[PDB]
Amino acid sequence: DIVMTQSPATLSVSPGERATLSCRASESVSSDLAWYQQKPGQAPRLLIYGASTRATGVPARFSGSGSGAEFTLTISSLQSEDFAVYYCQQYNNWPPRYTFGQGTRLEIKRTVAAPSVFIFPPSDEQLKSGTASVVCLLNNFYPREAKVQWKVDNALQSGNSQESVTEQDSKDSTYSLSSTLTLSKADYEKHKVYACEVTHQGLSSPVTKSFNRG
Amino acid sequence: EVQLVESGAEVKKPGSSVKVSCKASGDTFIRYSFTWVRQAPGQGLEWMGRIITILDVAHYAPHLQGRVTITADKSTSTVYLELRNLRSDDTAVYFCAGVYEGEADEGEYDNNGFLKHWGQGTLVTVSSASTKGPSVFPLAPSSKSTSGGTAALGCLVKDYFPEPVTVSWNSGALTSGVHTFPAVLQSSGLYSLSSVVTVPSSSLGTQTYICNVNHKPSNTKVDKKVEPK
Repeated sequence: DIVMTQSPATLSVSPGERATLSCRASESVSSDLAWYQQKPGQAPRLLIYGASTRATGVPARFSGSGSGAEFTLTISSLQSEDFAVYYCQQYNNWPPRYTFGQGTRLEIKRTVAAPSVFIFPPSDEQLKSGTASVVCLLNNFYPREAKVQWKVDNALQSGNSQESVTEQDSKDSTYSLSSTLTLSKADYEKHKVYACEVTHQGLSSPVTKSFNRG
Repeated sequence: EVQLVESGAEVKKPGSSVKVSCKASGDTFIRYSFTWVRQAPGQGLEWMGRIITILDVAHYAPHLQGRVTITADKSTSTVYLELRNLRSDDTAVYFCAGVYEGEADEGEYDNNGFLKHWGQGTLVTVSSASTKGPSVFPLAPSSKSTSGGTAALGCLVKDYFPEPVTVSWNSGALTSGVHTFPAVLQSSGLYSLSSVVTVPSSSLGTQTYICNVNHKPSNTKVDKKVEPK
């Protein structure tokens, strides 16, 4: 019944700088609180446990602080490898009913980079299939916040389409959206112009890139 | 200092039951209490339960009581996690995790909640869909959109199942300057991702672009020539 809330849903900060994470707990969990670190596609990593004690073999930059219902995994000079989602685990009640925090992404904050929209039409081969897929890539950009709109014949219709951002990269450290309007065969043929409006923060103004069937 | 190994990823259908194994090696088995931690795609860790191995007792997560079980075979040194009545939401990567407890074989027991040793993770896809290789569709390089420097093109692995899928360009060479997006679950029950690579236009017509998509599950390896069409 214990709720563990990690307030900073997302924390953008730069390497070398100090990053701070705060795990909020329902009732008191005393000191039975651990912190984990998860790289995309990896098993978590036990960082801290018992609230303020680092796990064997862990960088001293990770500071475990707190007790009661207020814990803090503060990090001194954050590191390139220190990018990951952080999790707090509560394990104080008994019977065992341990709960995890909802997370916190420790993303690298960099320069507001604008997205270069590439609209890809549905390959005829794919259209011969029975459907059509218009891919509207959004290469290398930062604040993952990038509202995209699919306008069919200048129609703000918003439905049959599905986005997919990528993780933070290595070198560039940017994101790449990917909105995909998947229409039919008889309705793809029923419409003329297919536009994709990207409204990014680092975009001086809305940038519509489209195409007409052909 | 143990090393945990898990059973293979399994594709189970709704209302079924799945059993994931977890081999514990590198130390004294009974001195560890093992915990299963599941994580749905995009989602975060959810405590499934923990077995106080030596005692052969296991407590579970409220929202799972009844449909989950944790057992351990001290003989073979394995831990198991069984979920019955599988729903779609149960689809997740089930992690095996353990922690040392102390000379438990001697009465000493710390009974730790945290998890020091984690498994490689086992993915379980609970869906009504059926195993089916993908279909790659080339994304015509923006020739009438981008020029002057480089142009971006790619592939569109559509309608595949269960998961996952690997992607490489030019037999595995042009893996640089590529942004392979995480797959996405379509209403049909199938997934579909996309791979792209922003490369110089002046190289369109000599370096026949081909994304190499593989899907071991269906055992269907696909190659598609992305001609600057």
